[PDB]
Amino acid sequence: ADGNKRLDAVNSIVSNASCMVSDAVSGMICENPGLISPGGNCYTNRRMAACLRDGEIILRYVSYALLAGDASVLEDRCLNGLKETYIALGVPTNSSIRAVSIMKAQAVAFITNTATERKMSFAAGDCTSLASEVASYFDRVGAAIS
Amino acid sequence: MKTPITEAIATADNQGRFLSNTELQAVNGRYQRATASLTAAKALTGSAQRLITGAAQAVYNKFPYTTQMPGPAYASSAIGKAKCARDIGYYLRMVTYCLVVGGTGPMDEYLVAGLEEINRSFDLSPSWYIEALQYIKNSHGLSGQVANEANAYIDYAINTLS
Amino acid sequence: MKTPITEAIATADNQGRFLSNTELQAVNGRYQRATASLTAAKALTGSAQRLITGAAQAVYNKFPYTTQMPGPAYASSAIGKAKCARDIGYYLRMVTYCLVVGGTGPMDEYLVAGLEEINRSFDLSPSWYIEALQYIKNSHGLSGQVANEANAYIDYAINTLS
Amino acid sequence: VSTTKADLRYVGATKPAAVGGRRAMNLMKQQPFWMYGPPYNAVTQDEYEPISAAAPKAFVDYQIFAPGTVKVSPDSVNANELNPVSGMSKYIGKTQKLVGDQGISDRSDKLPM
Amino acid sequence: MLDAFAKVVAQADARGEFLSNTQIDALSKMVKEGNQRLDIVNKVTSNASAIVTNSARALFAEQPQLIQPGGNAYTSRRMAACLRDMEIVLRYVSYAMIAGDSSVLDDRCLNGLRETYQALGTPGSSVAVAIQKMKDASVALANDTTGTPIGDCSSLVAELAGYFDRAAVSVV
Amino acid sequence: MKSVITTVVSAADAAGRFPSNSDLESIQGNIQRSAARLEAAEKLAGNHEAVVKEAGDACFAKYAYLKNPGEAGENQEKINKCYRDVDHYMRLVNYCLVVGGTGPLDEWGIAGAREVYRTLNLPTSAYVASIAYTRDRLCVPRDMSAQAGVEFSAYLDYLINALS
Amino acid sequence: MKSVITTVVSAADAAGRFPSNSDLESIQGNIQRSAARLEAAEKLAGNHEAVVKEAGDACFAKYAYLKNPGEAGENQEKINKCYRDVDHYMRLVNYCLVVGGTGPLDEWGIAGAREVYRTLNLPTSAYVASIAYTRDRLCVPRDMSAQAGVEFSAYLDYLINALS
Amino acid sequence: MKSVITTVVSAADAAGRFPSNSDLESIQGNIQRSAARLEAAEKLAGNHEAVVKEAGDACFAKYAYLKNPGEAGENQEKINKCYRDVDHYMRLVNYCLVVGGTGPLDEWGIAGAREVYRTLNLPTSAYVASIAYTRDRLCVPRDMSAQAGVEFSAYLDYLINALS
Ligand SMILES: *CC[C@H]1/C(=C/c2[nH]c(/C=C3N=C(/C=C4\NC(=O)C(CC)=C4C)C(C)=C\3CCC(=O)O)c(CCC(=O)O)c2C)NC(=O)[C@@H]1C
Ligand SMILES: *[C@@H](C)[C@H]1/C(=C/C2=NC(=C\c3[nH]c(C[C@H]4NC(=O)C(C=C)=C4C)c(C)c3CCC(=O)O)/C(CCC(=O)O)=C2C)NC(=O)[C@@H]1C
Ligand SMILES: *[C@@H](C)[C@H]1/C(=C/C2=NC(=C\c3[nH]c(C[C@H]4NC(=O)C(C=C)=C4C)c(C)c3CCC(=O)O)/C(CCC(=O)O)=C2C)NC(=O)[C@@H]1C
Ligand SMILES: *[C@@H](C)[C@H]1/C(=C/C2=NC(=C\c3[nH]c(C[C@H]4NC(=O)C(C=C)=C4C)c(C)c3CCC(=O)O)/C(CCC(=O)O)=C2C)NC(=O)[C@@H]1C
Ligand SMILES: *[C@H](C)[C@H]1/C(=C/C2=NC(=C\c3[nH]c(C[C@H]4NC(=O)C(C=C)=C4C)c(C)c3CCC(=O)O)/C(CCC(=O)O)=C2C)NC(=O)[C@@H]1C
Ligand SMILES: *[C@H](C)[C@H]1/C(=C/C2=NC(=C\c3[nH]c(C[C@H]4NC(=O)C(C=C)=C4C)c(C)c3CCC(=O)O)/C(CCC(=O)O)=C2C)NC(=O)[C@@H]1C
Ligand SMILES: *[C@H](C)[C@H]1/C(=C/C2=NC(=C\c3[nH]c(C[C@H]4NC(=O)C(C=C)=C4C)c(C)c3CCC(=O)O)/C(CCC(=O)O)=C2C)NC(=O)[C@@H]1C
Ligand SMILES: *[C@H](C)[C@H]1/C(=C/C2=NC(=C\c3[nH]c(C[C@H]4NC(=O)C(C=C)=C4C)c(C)c3CCC(=O)O)/C(CCC(=O)O)=C2C)NC(=O)[C@@H]1C
Ligand SMILES: *[C@H](C)[C@H]1/C(=C/C2=NC(=C\c3[nH]c(C[C@H]4NC(=O)C(C=C)=C4C)c(C)c3CCC(=O)O)/C(CCC(=O)O)=C2C)NC(=O)[C@@H]1C
Ligand SMILES: *[C@H](C)[C@H]1/C(=C/c2[nH]c(/C=C3N=C(/C=C4\NC(=O)C(CC)=C4C)C(C)=C\3CCC(=O)O)c(CCC(=O)O)c2C)NC(=O)[C@@H]1C
Ligand SMILES: *[C@H](C)[C@H]1/C(=C/c2[nH]c(/C=C3N=C(/C=C4\NC(=O)C(CC)=C4C)C(C)=C\3CCC(=O)O)c(CCC(=O)O)c2C)NC(=O)[C@@H]1C
Ligand SMILES: C=CC1=C(C)[C@@H](Cc2[nH]c(/C=C3N=C(/C=C4\NC(=O)[C@H](C)[C@H]4CC)C(C)=C\3CCC(=O)O)c(CCC(=O)O)c2C)NC1=O
Ligand SMILES: C=CC1=C(C)[C@@H](Cc2[nH]c(/C=C3N=C(/C=C4\NC(=O)[C@H](C)[C@H]4CC)C(C)=C\3CCC(=O)O)c(CCC(=O)O)c2C)NC1=O
Repeated sequence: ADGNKRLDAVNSIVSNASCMVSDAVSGMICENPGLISPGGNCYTNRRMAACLRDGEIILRYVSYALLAGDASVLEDRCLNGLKETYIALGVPTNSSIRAVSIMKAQAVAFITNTATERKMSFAAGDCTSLASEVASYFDRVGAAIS
Repeated sequence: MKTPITEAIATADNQGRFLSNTELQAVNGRYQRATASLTAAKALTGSAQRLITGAAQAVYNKFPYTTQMPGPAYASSAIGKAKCARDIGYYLRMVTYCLVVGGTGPMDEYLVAGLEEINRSFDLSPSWYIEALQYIKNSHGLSGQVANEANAYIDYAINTLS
Repeated sequence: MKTPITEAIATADNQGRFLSNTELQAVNGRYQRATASLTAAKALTGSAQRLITGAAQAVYNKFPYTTQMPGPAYASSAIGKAKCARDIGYYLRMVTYCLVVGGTGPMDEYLVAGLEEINRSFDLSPSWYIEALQYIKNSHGLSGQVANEANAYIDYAINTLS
Repeated sequence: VSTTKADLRYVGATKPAAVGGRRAMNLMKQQPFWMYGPPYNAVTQDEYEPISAAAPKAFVDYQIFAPGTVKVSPDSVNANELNPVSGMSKYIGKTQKLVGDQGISDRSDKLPM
Repeated sequence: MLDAFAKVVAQADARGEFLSNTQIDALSKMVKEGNQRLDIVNKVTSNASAIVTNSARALFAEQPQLIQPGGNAYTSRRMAACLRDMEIVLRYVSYAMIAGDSSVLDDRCLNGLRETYQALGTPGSSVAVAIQKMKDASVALANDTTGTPIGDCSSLVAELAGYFDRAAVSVV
Repeated sequence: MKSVITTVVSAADAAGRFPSNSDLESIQGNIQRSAARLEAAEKLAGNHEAVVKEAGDACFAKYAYLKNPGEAGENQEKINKCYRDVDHYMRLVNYCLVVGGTGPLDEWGIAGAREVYRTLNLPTSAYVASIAYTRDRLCVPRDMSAQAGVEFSAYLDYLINALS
Repeated sequence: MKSVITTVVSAADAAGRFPSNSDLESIQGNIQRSAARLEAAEKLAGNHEAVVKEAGDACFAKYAYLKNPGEAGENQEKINKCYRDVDHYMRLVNYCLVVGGTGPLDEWGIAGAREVYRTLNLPTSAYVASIAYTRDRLCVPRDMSAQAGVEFSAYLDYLINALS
Repeated sequence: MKSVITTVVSAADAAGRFPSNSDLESIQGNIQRSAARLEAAEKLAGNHEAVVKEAGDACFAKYAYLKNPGEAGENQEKINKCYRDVDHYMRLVNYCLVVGGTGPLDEWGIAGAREVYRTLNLPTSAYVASIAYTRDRLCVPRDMSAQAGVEFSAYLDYLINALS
């Protein structure tokens, strides 16, 4: 087979993982800047620290599902209970899809190597099947919440 | 075997006396309760493979490392998945045996005695089976006193695993 | 307490006799072995904070569900992460007691008597503790008979959990 | 002479902890304020949750945003309201866990996961 | 031991009397509850492991000195004996609930328990907190429906609460 | 105002009657229940600036569209008139626990409000997003009594009912 | 406990007699006085964390020398035990308004206190300055009623005269 | 609806009689026989999406001419109304096993059915090819019990006989 393309694409995501999550959850604040006004729910220090923790778990799931090559890692208890966990806590659950849709845009940038401020060295060839394979996983997560 | 009839013969043979209405009233309580206990045994038997397949899938969603981790103790192969569904069928079958005889007798002899020596040896977590028994408790579809008879022996199996 | 010194006295007291050379040779074997046992106890005490916090991370890397799953049994909170490292330090402290004393007597009394009932009650898995004890066996850096003395009490704790 | 709010909380602590989840610690109660400090060291119910162990490597940069869209409010602007002559302060230090609330929480809102 | 039916018989044999017509009508009400009593004993026994363990979990959250070195529940033999006692008290409280009389409860569990904990040094004010935490886990489990027909059981949950208070004052 | 006294004195006057024994028996009920409502009329009148000012933040954290241009939260004078309104309603709820009925909430807070809020384009779903914040956040042994926390939270969702 | 009931029972037990007509006349005083002293015991039991912490730093506002080395307010544990020991004393005053006498203050707070505060070197004029601050903080119509404040202050300076 | 309790009341009212011991003795048969037709009514209440599917194409497998132009099942809008009709008959058989007699199937699904299928050119041989397939796709120890596969099969060919 070709497990080298599989390993190149996972490594390009687990390398830029913390830059991805902090770009995603701050592009989410940038669009509605009332999440960090008083009363908003990324305002306090612990609510900020948990919104950052959520995107790291979500990206870990999509990174580990890409390494195995199946969505059997996606369902977990993560796929079920996220939509009910955010409604019960009281979390803007459509604005939580903006952060996953942003993270989806970055991962297909690093895989297709069209990232507009980072360039990595690969072989030559194609990766636009793996880019679609991770667009589906970022769609399975953002459809489990709505 | 702990049934309500053998535990009444044993309390009269211990002092060497004939059966009285202390013991006849105990066997009478088995007969009045066996109406609801034998409809739950028909229902769990007919719904067996719906409940064994569904409960194995609920352990793999609560503990998804069990399908990922390599090793003989995990359901991450074809052989290890075949032994996991075999284990849910053993637990469901002892529940239907307990509903027939009216006590917690068959799963004492066939399931409980020697259980923790096996889970220690073969590295099986006893919380894998509590989630499986909680699926069967919530999805057998029984109601009334038919459910209370089935749940009372399912909840007995959870108490020995914890 | 089961030491080589107090197994000899208890042997002579159960027979009602003085300490013959059968018991003076058993005490002499402890004194010949106490050189390697007491330098292993010094070297594991000086490496305590390195070995405890390193072996808690070895469990979180092999069983990474133990940091995500909610509930009181897991190292998912501030108090569960504090109680996991407290238990590696209990295991490391009893190994140093056994090396000083010379037998598996402190951890038989303080640690393994009643440990199976505690793990089943509080839902702690004994395969977690085996992985942390395999890290301490592969990271103390001892050599020769000093490593032979330390390893013989680390996998005595492994055989009681497995 | 029990109440409905008290019996709906304690009935989640009868499930096993492999089933009940965060509801296994629902039998603990609110203690006095001095009980949470240095000789006694009683644990709150928030510390059994995964929100007490949140420490991500990612961070918000706060210079991405436009000027005017970052808000900061204090708790008081008074020096002996923030820290008295004694060390008993709600705001500064290790003595902010000495309070008559916040020993218990709401983990019956969501689920038994 | 003797249950609630045998309790009034023993009070009547010592007077040498037949039972009254009023006394038979008061024992018909004890049979008329009958099934509601067996629902409380079913709910308490079926969740017996989780009531003991989760109320030991909540005791060590509020009194964390019991599991520090030098505390009374610090070792494996001393912790396993603590959970064993909390299961012993819940056993004989369910025995006293099916019988309607607290006679097996004190003649086989409670008499000599205060003398035992005073010779060992076990803190008796912490045992009664563990008893009072199994109480409200069980009187909240008593008055929830969960597959029982709807009705008023508030007279039988005051009797179950009174057996937990009896076990708590015989050790404090 | 609709109180306990004003109902039974109006109705006897509507019939041309004197006060009779059924009138005095209802004002007797204004002696048992009066101790609890005068305990939530006092916890609200001593801590109103702290309940108003972080219930109005729930009105804006849930409806972030209101801070767009053209809405009712565009400049800062409009936002200040919003917090004044939540303080206006809590002063009426405090008036209700002293009168005993829903007299002042009906005449001064409801009777006209559906016209005014529709002309000036203020959504009522943002008004009930903040009154429901106060109701779902009462802590019944800590904030007040048990029966004072029933009658406080009964006048709240009377106002939630009348506006939505 | 020293109470009204336990005084008249012990007096008629040492004499070996039944409850007389003068022993029932004393429990009638326990009825007509219970209205005032249960209002003070309920006002205190609801707002006790704010009354204790307001008086705990009235000790250190008068005696700032307690943070010096070797003193009783050095570290965090010693001020946790200090705010505890004040909260112990305010719980016993709540117990004395409920019972009706100086019973719980005598057996649990005062007996043995001189030998402990001298052995452990806790300045007994600072276990007083917190009690004396609460007695003058009380506004007689604002927090409680007139006779509820008479009962509240009379148990507050019993403790002052027992530490002095 | 025609059942046991309707027919023994309509007959005992044609004569003007009180309910007699032959009217009660019929309804005792409603008690012994309901325990077999209710676990064949819930057995179809769960699995009914798979039986309208497995039998709705059994006709179209048999009568493959139905999808030619001009015919009944020529296009998917008409095929969806066709699968809906086998759902309609399976719902009434679930209704019939609850009541005990064929009142639902008669009054709703049978009465007038010949007037319409002749008008709208529906071949009733296709309607009975579905219902006969469900009858013999039935494993009487596996699908349900033995005497439940009597009650399920009894109403299944009563519908066949009323369409044939
Ligand atoms: C969480 C419980 C508290 C606690 C308990 C504790 N108990 C013991 C030891 C014993 N308890 C008994 C009492 C009984 N034994 C019985 O079989 C019966 C049934 C009739 C009763 C009522 C006895 C005999 C012992 C001693 C024997 C033993 O079990 O080891 C201990 C151990 C004390 C020790 O020194 O080993 C504990 C810790 N202690 C606490 O801290 C909790 C508050
Ligand atoms: C960290 C900087 C990574 C990185 C991540 C990438 N982000 C990419 C696109 C992107 N950028 C934003 C910017 C956002 N952050 C803000 O603070 C604000 C304003 C307040 C905004 C708008 C967003 C929302 C997105 C998602 C797509 C979009 O909506 O524009 C991206 C793709 C860019 C490319 O094609 O190269 C990447 C790779 N970029 C890096 O290189 C480091 C490693
Ligand atoms: C208790 C069982 C709850 C709980 C209570 C907390 N509330 C906290 C702060 C806070 N509380 C209120 C409402 C309160 N003030 C009032 O005047 C009235 C009655 C009219 C009530 C009910 C407000 C408005 C605020 C904001 C700040 C303030 O004024 O105090 C609080 C402190 C931390 C926090 O805000 O969470 C607690 C602990 N919280 C709980 O978790 C349980 C469920
Ligand atoms: C703050 C007002 C003081 C101060 C006080 C300290 N008091 C300390 C200990 C202490 N207090 C008591 C009496 C208290 N315990 C009770 O059980 C009851 C009644 C139910 C009462 C009133 C006792 C018996 C003790 C000693 C036992 C203990 O450690 O709690 C104390 C601790 C002494 C120490 O740390 O050695 C302090 C610091 N400290 C101050 O600066 C001002 C004088
Ligand atoms: C951030 C982009 C969001 C946001 C997130 C918040 N989440 C909060 C708590 C929380 N989050 C989760 C889900 C997380 N845990 C998991 O196990 C998994 C997947 C396996 C995920 C995604 C849970 C279960 C919880 C509750 C547990 C806990 O509280 O520790 C949270 C705190 C809310 C609060 O307690 O007040 C926040 C702020 N919030 C946002 O605004 C954006 C949209
Ligand atoms: C897709 C994101 C990239 C891309 C991928 C390709 N990689 C190819 C070969 C290749 N890649 C690696 C690195 C990878 N394999 C590993 O074993 C490990 C880690 C242990 C990693 C990160 C290796 C080692 C190789 C083999 C050649 C070499 O030695 O570098 C490749 C050619 C096909 C093949 O032979 O596998 C492709 C297409 N290339 C791209 O154009 C996009 C951007
Ligand atoms: C009270 C704490 C409960 C509650 C109890 C009720 N149970 C009622 C009837 C009932 N209970 C059982 C089960 C019981 N009988 C047994 O023989 C055995 C096991 C051997 C058990 C566990 C049965 C079989 C029955 C049927 C008898 C009957 O229906 O009379 C009941 C009567 C209903 C009524 O009269 O309203 C009550 C009140 N119900 C509750 O809501 C609380 C939670
Ligand atoms: C904030 C949570 C609201 C919001 C409120 C606005 N209200 C505006 C005007 C306004 N409000 C009232 C009702 C108020 N007056 C009373 O006398 C009483 C009860 C005694 C109440 C509740 C009136 C009568 C008026 C009009 C006169 C005035 O300016 O006060 C207002 C300005 C309207 C405008 O000019 O656009 C705002 C913005 N806005 C929000 O976004 C949420 C829904
Ligand atoms: C009466 C002399 C004055 C007056 C004094 C003020 N007291 C103020 C606040 C306050 N007072 C107390 C003590 C009192 N309230 C209680 O609940 C209890 C015991 C249970 C007592 C002895 C407390 C605890 C507080 C703080 C809580 C509060 O009321 O806000 C006060 C406000 C300023 C301050 O913070 O001290 C004043 C002005 N008030 C009057 O109107 C008359 C003239
Ligand atoms: C499935 C829920 C989970 C799982 C199962 C699993 N089990 C085993 C091995 C054994 N299970 C038993 C249990 C019983 N045997 C009995 O006879 C009875 C009573 C009727 C019981 C309860 C035993 C004895 C074994 C070991 C011997 C054997 O394999 O037959 C395995 C294989 C482990 C191994 O081979 O070492 C597996 C995979 N494991 C999971 O991951 C599921 C979550
Ligand atoms: C850490 C590697 C893993 C883990 C640990 C964890 N353990 C507990 C709780 C207990 N551990 C013990 C063990 C001992 N106590 C002793 O005194 C001795 C001998 C000196 C031993 C070996 C006991 C008795 C408990 C229960 C007491 C208590 O409640 O603290 C917990 C808490 C479980 C709970 O229900 O409270 C945790 C989290 N768990 C993990 O996830 C790590 C993988
Ligand atoms: C409660 C019981 C109940 C029913 C069973 C149905 C019976 C029924 N079916 C149809 C209507 C129809 N029925 C079919 C049926 C079929 N097409 C085929 O190829 C096969 C012959 C057959 C099933 C496989 C078709 C194609 C139509 C639409 C025909 C038309 O509208 O011209 C109509 C006319 C009104 C309508 O279109 O809905 C009615 C009353 N309605 C009911 O209320
Ligand atoms: C109303 C009652 C009722 C039923 C009977 C079943 C009917 C039924 N059985 C099967 C499905 C099946 N049924 C059988 C049973 C048998 N095959 C044989 O050769 C023997 C005659 C018989 C065993 C005695 C088998 C072997 C399958 C699987 C084969 C298949 O799905 O095509 C299916 C397809 C979906 C499924 O598998 O569930 C359905 C709807 N469902 C119901 O709701």
